[PDB]
Amino acid sequence: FDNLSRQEKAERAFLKHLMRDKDTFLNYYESVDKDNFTNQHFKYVFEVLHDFYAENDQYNISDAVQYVNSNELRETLISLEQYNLNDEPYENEIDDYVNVINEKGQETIESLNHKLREATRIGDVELQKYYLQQIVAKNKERM
Repeated sequence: FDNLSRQEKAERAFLKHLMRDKDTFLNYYESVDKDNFTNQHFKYVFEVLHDFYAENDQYNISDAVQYVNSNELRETLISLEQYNLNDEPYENEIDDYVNVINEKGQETIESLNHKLREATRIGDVELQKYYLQQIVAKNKERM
């Protein structure tokens, strides 16, 4: 079964995050399932990025471009880089990323409320989202 899931779309999209912030590489690497979730995509990303991590660590387009014969999910990655975080709010990154991967639980439509409110709970427009949290109230009222 080729089960390239939406969670991998989150992998792919998370990598659009500015590659300066290699801490984010290591953070996403260890926060995720190294055991089962390790994708060939993830293997290649981890491996190359770790190689630079070992000496001088900034990963570029150029690297994936050297890969333009090979690992063409690298083209997909380049395609993500071509896609702009300009037209996207940065909440498309961490919020959606967490939401997509963590929705893969027992989280139903309303349980999505819990996590949305919880992710934003870091110091978001939560006055607005307090109202959203009324919707979240329905979620926690599911029981």
